[PDB]
Amino acid sequence: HPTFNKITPNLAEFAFSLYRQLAHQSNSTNIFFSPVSIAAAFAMLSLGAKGDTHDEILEGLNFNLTEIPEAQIHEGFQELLRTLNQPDSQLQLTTGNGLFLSEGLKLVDKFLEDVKKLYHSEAFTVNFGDTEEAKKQINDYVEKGTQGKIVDLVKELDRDTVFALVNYIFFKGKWERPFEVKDTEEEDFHVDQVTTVKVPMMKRLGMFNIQHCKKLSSWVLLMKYLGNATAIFFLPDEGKLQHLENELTHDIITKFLENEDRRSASLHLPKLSITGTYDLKSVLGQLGITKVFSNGADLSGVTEEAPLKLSKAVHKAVLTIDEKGTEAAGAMFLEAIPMSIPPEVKFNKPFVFLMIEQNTKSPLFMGKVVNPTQK
Repeated sequence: HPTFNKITPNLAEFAFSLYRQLAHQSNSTNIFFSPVSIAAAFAMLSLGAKGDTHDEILEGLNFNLTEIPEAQIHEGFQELLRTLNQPDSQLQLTTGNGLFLSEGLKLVDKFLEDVKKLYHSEAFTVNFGDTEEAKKQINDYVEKGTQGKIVDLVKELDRDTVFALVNYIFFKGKWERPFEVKDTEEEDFHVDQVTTVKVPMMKRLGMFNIQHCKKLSSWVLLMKYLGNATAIFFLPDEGKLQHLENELTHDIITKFLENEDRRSASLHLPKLSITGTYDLKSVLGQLGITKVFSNGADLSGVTEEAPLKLSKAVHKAVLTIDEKGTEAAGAMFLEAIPMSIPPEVKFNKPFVFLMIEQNTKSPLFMGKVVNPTQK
């Protein structure tokens, strides 16, 4: 049952979609979005809205309902809900289709025995007359759930809001063959020639799967996590955005993410903890999930009474990786860390990255560190 197959390509190709719809509306905001809280909570709603509805939901979510059957796509995720959700080992995490309804409805207990069975989607009741104990329940649940990483996100609320959303997350990562928190010294990573920095870097000399392809033309780094996830790094040439950002494919990565070779040049690295909150109502329109949060439709194909609409969806993907580990260095690699081959990996210039999945090929977080004043 390679269930993930039907969704793994037709979703990774979705990553580049919303990446350049930020790297389209900006040259200022730091990117840390989860091609998961989006492509999921807006396809996991191929249950709680039917007809011409999820012909915007999982119609937009790359999958082509003529190429691949809907009802034969709902486990592709419960193997991204049980392959990448089953009580972890190292990776852990805490994303969650929190969900947020109004006290006043009736919904479908069976639609609920669809989204909850498979996507687990946690459902409950909450009056929106008084718009604070919905907060004393939402960003409370991105605190009650996120183990405290999206401890805000919600600042305002309306006195109606029924079919709202939640996808909190308490990531996890480290290195099996680690880093030295003691090579770590804050050094010059530089953004613009206006934002020339003095970033809190790190250091080491592994035998890194680092290439410098003509394809995308940059620094293609690879790192090994602690629980079957294979981080990726990248690092632009000299005026780079596009070519990569633009001519980047699934395949571009398939064959970087594939191999397992050697090297030995000097790794530089500014610190990771760049959080990044993104609301779906704001970009999913120009994208295409129009009438889904519209003034009215068949969102009452999850209830029937009081003509439901979509309140909103959000994702403050929190980063939880940087240098921790165990196999250490000890001594041999305590010099063998600033042991460049001739070059370096001076992460002194604004790059991108991503997180693939050894139990799939899932992009947990795509990005492009702009400048750590925003992290």
